[PDB]
Amino acid sequence: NQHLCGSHLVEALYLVCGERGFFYT
Amino acid sequence: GIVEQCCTSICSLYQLENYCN
Amino acid sequence: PGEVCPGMDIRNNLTRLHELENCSVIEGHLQILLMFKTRPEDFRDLSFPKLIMITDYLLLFRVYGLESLKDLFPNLTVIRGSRLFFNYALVIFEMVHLKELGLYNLMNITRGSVRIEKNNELCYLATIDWSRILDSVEDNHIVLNKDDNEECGDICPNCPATVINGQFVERCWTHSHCQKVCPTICKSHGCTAEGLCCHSECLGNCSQPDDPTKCVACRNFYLDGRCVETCPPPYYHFQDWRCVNFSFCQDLHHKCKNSRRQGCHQYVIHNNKCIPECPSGYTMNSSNLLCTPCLGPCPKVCHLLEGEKTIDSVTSAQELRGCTVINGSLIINIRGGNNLAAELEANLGLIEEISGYLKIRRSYALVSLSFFRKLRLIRGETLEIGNYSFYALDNQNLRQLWDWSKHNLTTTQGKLFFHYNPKLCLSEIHKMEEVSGTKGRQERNDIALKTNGDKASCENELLKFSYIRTSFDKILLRWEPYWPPDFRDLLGFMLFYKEAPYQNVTEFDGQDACGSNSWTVVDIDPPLRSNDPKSQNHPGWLMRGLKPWTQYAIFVKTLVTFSDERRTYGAKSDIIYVQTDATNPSVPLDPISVSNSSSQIILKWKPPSDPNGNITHYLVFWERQAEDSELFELDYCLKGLKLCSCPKTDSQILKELEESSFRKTFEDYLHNVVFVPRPHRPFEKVVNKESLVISGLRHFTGYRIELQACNQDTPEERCSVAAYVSARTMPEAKADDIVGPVTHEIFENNVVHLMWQEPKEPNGLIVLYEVSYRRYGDEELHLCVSRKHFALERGCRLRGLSPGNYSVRIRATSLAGNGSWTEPTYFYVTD
Amino acid sequence: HLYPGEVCPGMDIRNNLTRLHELENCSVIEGHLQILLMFKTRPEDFRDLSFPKLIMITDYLLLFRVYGLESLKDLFPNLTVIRGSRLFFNYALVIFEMVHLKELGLYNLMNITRGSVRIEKNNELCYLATIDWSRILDSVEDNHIVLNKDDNEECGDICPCPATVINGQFVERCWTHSHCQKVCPTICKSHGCTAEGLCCHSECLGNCSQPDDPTKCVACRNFYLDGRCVETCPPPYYHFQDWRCVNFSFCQDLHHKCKNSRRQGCHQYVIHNNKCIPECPSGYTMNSSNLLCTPCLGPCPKVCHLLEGEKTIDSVTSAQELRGCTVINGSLIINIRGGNNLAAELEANLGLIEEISGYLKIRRSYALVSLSFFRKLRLIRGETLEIGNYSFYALDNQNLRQLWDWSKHNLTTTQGKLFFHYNPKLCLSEIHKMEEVSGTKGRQERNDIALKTNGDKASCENELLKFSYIRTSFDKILLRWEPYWPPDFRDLLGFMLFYKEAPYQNVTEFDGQDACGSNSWTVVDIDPPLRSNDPKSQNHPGWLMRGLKPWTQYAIFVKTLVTFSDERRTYGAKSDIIYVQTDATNPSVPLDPISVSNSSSQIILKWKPPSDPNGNITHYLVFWERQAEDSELFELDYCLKGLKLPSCSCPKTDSQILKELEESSFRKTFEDYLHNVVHRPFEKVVNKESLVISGLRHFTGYRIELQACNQDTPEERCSVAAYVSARTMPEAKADDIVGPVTHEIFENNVVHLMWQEPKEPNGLIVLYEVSYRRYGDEELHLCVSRKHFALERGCRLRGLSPGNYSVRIRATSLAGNGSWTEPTYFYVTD
DNA sequence: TGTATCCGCAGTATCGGCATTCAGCGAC
Repeated sequence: NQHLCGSHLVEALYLVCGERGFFYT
Repeated sequence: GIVEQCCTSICSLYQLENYCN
Repeated sequence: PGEVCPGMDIRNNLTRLHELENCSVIEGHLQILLMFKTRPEDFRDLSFPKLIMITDYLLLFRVYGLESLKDLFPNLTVIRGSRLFFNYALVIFEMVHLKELGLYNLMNITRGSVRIEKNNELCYLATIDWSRILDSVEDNHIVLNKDDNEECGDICPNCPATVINGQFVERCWTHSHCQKVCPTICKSHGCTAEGLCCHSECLGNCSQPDDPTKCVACRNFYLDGRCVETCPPPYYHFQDWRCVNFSFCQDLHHKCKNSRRQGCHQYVIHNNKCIPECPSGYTMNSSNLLCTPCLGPCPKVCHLLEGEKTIDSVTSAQELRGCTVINGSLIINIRGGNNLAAELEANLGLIEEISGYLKIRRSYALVSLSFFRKLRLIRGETLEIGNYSFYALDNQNLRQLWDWSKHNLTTTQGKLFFHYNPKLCLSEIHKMEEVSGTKGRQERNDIALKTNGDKASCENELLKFSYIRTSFDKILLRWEPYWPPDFRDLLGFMLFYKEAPYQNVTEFDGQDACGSNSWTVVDIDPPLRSNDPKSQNHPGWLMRGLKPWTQYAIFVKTLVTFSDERRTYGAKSDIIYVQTDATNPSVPLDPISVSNSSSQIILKWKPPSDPNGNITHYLVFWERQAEDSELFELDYCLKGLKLCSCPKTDSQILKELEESSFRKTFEDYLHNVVFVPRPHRPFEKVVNKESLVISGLRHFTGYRIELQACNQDTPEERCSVAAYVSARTMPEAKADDIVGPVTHEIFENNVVHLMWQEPKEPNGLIVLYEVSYRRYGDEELHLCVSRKHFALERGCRLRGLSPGNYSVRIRATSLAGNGSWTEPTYFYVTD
Repeated sequence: HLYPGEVCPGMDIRNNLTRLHELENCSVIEGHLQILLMFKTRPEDFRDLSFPKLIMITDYLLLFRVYGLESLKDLFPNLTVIRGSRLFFNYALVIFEMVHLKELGLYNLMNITRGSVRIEKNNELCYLATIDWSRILDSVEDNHIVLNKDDNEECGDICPCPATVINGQFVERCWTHSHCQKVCPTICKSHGCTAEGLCCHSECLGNCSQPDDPTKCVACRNFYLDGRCVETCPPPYYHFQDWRCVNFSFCQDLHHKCKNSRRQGCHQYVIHNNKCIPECPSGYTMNSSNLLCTPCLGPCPKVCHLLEGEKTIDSVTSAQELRGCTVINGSLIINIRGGNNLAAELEANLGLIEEISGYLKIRRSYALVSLSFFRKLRLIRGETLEIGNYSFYALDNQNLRQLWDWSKHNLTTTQGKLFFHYNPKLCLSEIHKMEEVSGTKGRQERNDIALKTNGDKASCENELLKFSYIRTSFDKILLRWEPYWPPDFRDLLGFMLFYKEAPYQNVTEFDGQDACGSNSWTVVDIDPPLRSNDPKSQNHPGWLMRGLKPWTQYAIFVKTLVTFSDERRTYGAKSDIIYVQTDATNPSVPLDPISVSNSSSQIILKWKPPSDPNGNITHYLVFWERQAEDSELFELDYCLKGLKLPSCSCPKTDSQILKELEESSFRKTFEDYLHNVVHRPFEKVVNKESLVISGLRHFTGYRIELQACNQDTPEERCSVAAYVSARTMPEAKADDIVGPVTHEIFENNVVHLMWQEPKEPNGLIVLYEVSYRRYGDEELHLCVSRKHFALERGCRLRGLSPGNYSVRIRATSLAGNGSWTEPTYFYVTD
């Protein structure tokens, strides 16, 4: 379906950049 | 934000590689 | 022999009881009840010796001071029972000061059963053989009398005795009149005093036998003073007990016509029957009172005033009883009522062709329009202004317009109008406009789009079940997983089921009221999303508390929260029908067993409470219970004879689906904030019956009978726990006489040996001997010879005997009765 | 001693564990501490990282999805106060999606000053129900502790804090497995408390070192100044961040430090009223050198220039960014989803704005009761509008009831059209009063304000009806009220009449919600009467209620039903509720009467009060009567055949209704026929349930009947009777005979015997049993009954052997047997 | 000096009727 919502997106956008890590100001 | 452009519309891998480093 | 009075109802005074002074056969029900201020001395000079026959029933409830009923109705013979009081043809209830029944002449309660309950002094109830009176003895309810303890002295006058359930006791109504029993060669016709049989056409009794013109209660029909099998032309049967000519049935008509039609039955003539009202598919003529066939359900026809008939409440709907077409229109507007789904359907659930406009404005208590059971055409020759032909605004509870799987409805002219209906959704209107023919022959409807179909959902998808595995008591069932595009919107599944033995049940049926339900609802939590369409995840439920072999109707619907656009998702599956399996039944209830000969038992029982399937047959075993051997050791001439709740209200549902969106908004705020982008015994098998005539038996030997009810036979049959009952056979009379002359032996010291031989086939046991020596001209002294004395001595040693000739009578008392005395045993010495 | 470290700015730690290296030298943290999103960690790393010397966290603490943290004890073993000056969606402590967390561990936390706590979606959390948050927070009802592993009792919950009774149970309170939640006595409420039971100085919190000293505690309360902490810090110093006091060199350093406008972080800190505030409010302006702000030259507001063209308000952390603003330069959309009640922290934050410039869309708010938090709103200009030229837009508010108080308020909308849909508790008078008061009067299109969907669950009328004649009977009740007509008499659809039963007069007024479940008003409808074209006529309508049970209190009221339209009239009228009770009838039958015999004189009897008393039962009434024995037991020979010896909804099939139909049919045959119809030793038994009767004849039978009875001395009216047959227990020495029996000798060897019949038996002597005995044989006996005893005058013996025979004589009654006599010898010699 | 709103019950209850009862204007 790829309407990723809820905990689905926080588990599924770790997997796209699991080596670098998240970004903030 | 991210839930507004990824739970009311579809998202590409380029659009959600924008959120980390 | 007398007049034919009608049915009365006497209460609170005895003066109305004088109106039975002259009548003989009552063409009605007799009912004496509720007399408080009555003295018991006001019943000695009160007697009705002419009452012969009652045709409806007899009820006798709480008459203070009535001692016995044998001085009040001394000549009842036939209670017909063409009409009954709760399937009870004789009710005697809460009657105090009543000692015995004493109706010593009634011979045949034709159709029904007796109920005698809650009396405080009613003796003489265990000495009445109801199976010689009640032709259906199985279902009389006789409890809580004086005889709840074995206490009352029901002594008896020489009067014949028969077995009922083993207890071989005597039969009598009172202590002065016993039950008139007849041999079974005169089954219901009634025999005279000598025992020779009567004519084969009258019932109960007859004054002189073999003549049908002198009988006192006729069973088939009574014509011109005589019994008649079936009445000749041109007579008509009337109330199925007598026969009248044309002028009586006819005359009766104007009788009612002239009486406000208030308490009379307009009698019509049909198939030589004076019928109260002739049934459907038939019309009454007005010339000669016959009832003529009409093709199909024939029109009323039903005109009305000024074209408009505002149906305010159900009483306004009482003018349309059985109309077929309407030469006008209809405007229904109902707000409240009780049992409204039944009353409106019974009133106007037969209307077919409306020749105007239908209009359902402001009906608040209408949940569905399904009570128009036979509506087929709305012609529309008079339209509502604006050219409308189905006008519908402001129906607060309308949900279901019709059942569009099994219906058809043509509006030949006019348009539609559907405004301000909250619960009625767009799918029913869009289905009606293409099943009636108004989107064709194109005619512009005026249907608002935003104010139809709120607080509900009808743009749904559909679920599909996948695994229905049934058992004898439980059913587990699983369906496809469902996920809305934002997967936290789904709150849970709701599963409705209801027992339905037919296949016409739909969703919104049975409530017809405020928020009620006839279904049974359970809730299912949503499953776990394993982020994969191919997983073992799809939910299901296990219904437990069911009944075997029935048809259940089952469907399931989701419970999603409202999106912030007024867009409700969800899916309700189709109504499915499932059937549980079979199970071995319960025991056959209350078996009874009366005998009628020396080697026969008949049985009567009931079919079981829960059959749990089509019962194919029964099974019955009988075994012998020989003799109670501990009865062998009693001297009988000393004293006598030894023998979970879950309601879901509006406030709870709204609180639940508000909290289940508050949590979603908090984690949506969290995901917005934290993510920043970058720039053995024999047997018998009886089928489809409730009786059995056993044969080939020993006389007066108690049998034990086991009963089985067995539903499936061919694939390795199974059935129930056996029901146990006992039975006895009526003994033969001849088999107790002493065979041969009784031998005397004279010893010198004035003790004599009187020996005899026991009869070669007794009935049960021979318990005592009565020997009687007497000098002719002198008194008699009785001697009881015990079983033990005869067993030790092989005779009797009679002490205290002066010399001389003596007449000696010998008898042997068994468990049945007396046999006969022997010859006078003369041992003589010449003086 | 108080704070031995360094005041620390707000931090944010993610994606590693090295960034915690700057948390070893911070005792207070101005700002917030978020530790979140560490996916690849192991529990071996957290055991040797400990921050033992932080005390005060001023804003909040968010731990969202940190893997490898099992206990929170060794991380923060010393934080006492979470102040909560800038919250996070009303919550000052958010523990979210901690997967590896076992215990809460925060054993030294005392005071959460402002805010609540939300602990949600943990899979392995326990020791959660033994914390007593009511001694930690100051407001408990806004918490959210839901969806943990403590939904089911499976995680221990054993611990060795005097087991408070703040709920209806007796539960111990404990943070961890080896620590308990520190509770001390309440002679000082929350003023700091030392462990051994002595209260320390009042201006401190939590732990203390020595009592009655405000110089050596650990967490002050009001402010803090250089070792001590006083209530009002002296004016060589100024207030700062509402917890410190600093001199003006520091505020000047901050101002001249971040006046270099290269970043968007700080504020231009000014001094005002001894407060180093970020910006002093409207009506003030800052001189450059002095750093204070003086009153403004005339009136000047603080324009709150809104980002992105609109602002949505969800909670406290979004309503705190409009703090002190006066005019808003953009639209404001109020949306408070879910919630319990939030009208207390909105009024102190956004209850000072005066001119919004866009619209005020109020949608989906569930916990809103009134808009009274908009305290000083006056002008809605509407330069930017909504889709369709709207300025006030209320849509789907489940609990809105009152917009303002129009007796003491003013509001002007310049342009645009107002909109009102789905407000199902809001009366129609409020929006029409708003159209009257405000500037918009005729700028509507039909239909914009939905006249049908508002106020349908709130009965809202202004006129009232009065009842003129209330007649009362025992079954039916009569009503007749005063006529009512709207100014257009063709606009009336009829009355509605609600009635219910309630024995207690504390019935609340009707709330609009038509009750339907179990406790509900029954509603009937009345058609409107016929127009009589005259003032004084038959215009009084009426009604007659028929199915009512006698002697109970009924609460009734009436209401009208009219059709709304464009004219602001025909609201309707509604009477106040009244209470009428019906009359009393004859009562029911006394239920379940049992008679129990114990001795030869006592008989006890009990029953139950009837099912339908129909009034307060005054007294019962018991009559009894001596039945005599059967005369047919007097003239029979009784050693023939026969001897006497007296003494969830569970929905099933409703096809069983016919037996109860029989019983209720005879009960209604009582009632429908008793609408028309109204020496013996007795006693007026009053206020009892059992009865003893002593001192009567033995073994005889009595018929007894009992009635219940209501009010007595004027016109005695009791029910129908109930009948019981009773029999007492027998006596021992009644049928036994004493005295010498006498034998008489006849010449024809028929021997006569004389005895006495017993003078009183237990009921009736029925047989005499004489037996004679010799030595060697058994006893041979003989029947004799009353007729043979009378006609033989004793008993005669026929034809026995000569010698000496012993005689033994019994008597048996219908109750049983008696004993023998002395064996007397009768002898003949030959 | 009488006359005069039923709404859904009454029950062996079919088609059109009447219970329930405090009241003073309108002709007769």
